[PDB]
Amino acid sequence: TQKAPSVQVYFRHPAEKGKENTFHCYAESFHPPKINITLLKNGIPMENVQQSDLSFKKDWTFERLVYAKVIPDGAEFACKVEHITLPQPMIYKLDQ
Amino acid sequence: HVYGPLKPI
Amino acid sequence: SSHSMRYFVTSVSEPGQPFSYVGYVDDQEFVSYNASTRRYLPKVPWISKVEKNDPDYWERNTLYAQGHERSFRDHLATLAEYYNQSGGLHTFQWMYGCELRNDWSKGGYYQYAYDGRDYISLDKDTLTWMAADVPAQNTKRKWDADFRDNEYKKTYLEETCIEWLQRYLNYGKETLLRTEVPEVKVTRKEDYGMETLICRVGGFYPKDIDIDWTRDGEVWLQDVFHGLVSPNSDGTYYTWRSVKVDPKERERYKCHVEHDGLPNPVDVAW
Repeated sequence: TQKAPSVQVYFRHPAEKGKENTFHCYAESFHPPKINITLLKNGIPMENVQQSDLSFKKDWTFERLVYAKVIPDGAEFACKVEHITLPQPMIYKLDQ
Repeated sequence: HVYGPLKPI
Repeated sequence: SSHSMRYFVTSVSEPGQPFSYVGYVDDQEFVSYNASTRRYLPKVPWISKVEKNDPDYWERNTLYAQGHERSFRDHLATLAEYYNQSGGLHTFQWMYGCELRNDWSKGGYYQYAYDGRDYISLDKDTLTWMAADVPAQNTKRKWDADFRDNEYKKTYLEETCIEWLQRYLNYGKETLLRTEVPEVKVTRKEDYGMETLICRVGGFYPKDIDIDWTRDGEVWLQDVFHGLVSPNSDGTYYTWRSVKVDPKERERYKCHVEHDGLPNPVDVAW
């Protein structure tokens, strides 16, 4: 009945230095819906962050999208997810 | 359009 | 290849991150009731077209959505009693909507869940309620006997919901029925002694897509993993698919992608 988040991080386009992009962190398949999702650039929370409304699937598990505009350069992007099923916060690093 | 008023459970 | 209108309502009793009410046409969100706003709000430009004929659309939906929020607070309190729970954090969820298929047949559903498990749902075809357990049989009672209200729901699911869905599809056809071409990129991960070939497929719409790694042209699933199909903020989708491939054997593997945006399927190698 408690279910842990399945999480995924990605850019809208494959990165390019100086070319503006959108960084996303997406969580799904979790329960209860309380969840905290923080976009990190080099470990520091990003500013100007947006988050979608809370919806769920036909199996009742919740979904949440979190994103922010950003300009890549050769600087690290990650996502910190906290949830009742996660005893420690879990960081999802974006590669490429 | 949302559904109208609901009844007690 | 059908279309649907879908509402998703979520109520939590002890607080968090704190009511939620979202409306979709074909997984495009078009309205939401911001439990902060206490207003049912537009989420896309095309839904304002409802205002010429129905200038009261936003007030009516707001009053109803507010009504549902108050009802859900009551529901959460009653279910604590039904399940005799002194009281922790609990969840009540409601999903309902209709489906209009391409053959002009239709379907609909109307379902409630307590703490993420089914609680009760309406069977439109028998006009009775399916309780998931013996506490829900309390609810099955009152509701099985409310013949008139049960018919409002059948009418809503079979007619009212379909009529709005058909209005919405015309209102928002330019974005609801668009296609965006997948963007397929193959990368290669480790030099040091097998390689993982990654196929990134992004920027596609609608959501439905067929991605497979092939080997000498044939679909291949050994040592093949895949990501979530996840939404970009511009309403487009993203995912990936990987395969572990062999020394000296890279050229046998291609990432095969089929989608409405591709008149012909694409096959991408490293």
